[PDB]
Amino acid sequence: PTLPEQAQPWGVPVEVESLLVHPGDLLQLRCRLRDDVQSINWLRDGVQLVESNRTRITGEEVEVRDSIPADSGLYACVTSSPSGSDTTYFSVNVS
Repeated sequence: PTLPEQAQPWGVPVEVESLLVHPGDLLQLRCRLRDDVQSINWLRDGVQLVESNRTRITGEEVEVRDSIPADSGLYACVTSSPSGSDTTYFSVNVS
């Protein structure tokens, strides 16, 4: 009842997806999901984040189809439930 790697095999201690995107393109960070976590927070840079304009942040994956200064930092994804937390580290950097 849990999908720990429902994206790619990139579960590493404080990393996940280190990718560079050019100025005006699509960049994405896909987390995991299970009958445990219900809220997926994408900590942009180094703190919780979930915007909209340019970035369509879904409780499972965050897709930014523009990669502006906005994707200059670490997008660590924290999937959580009232009593559990799992994290993946997507380094997303704008070129």
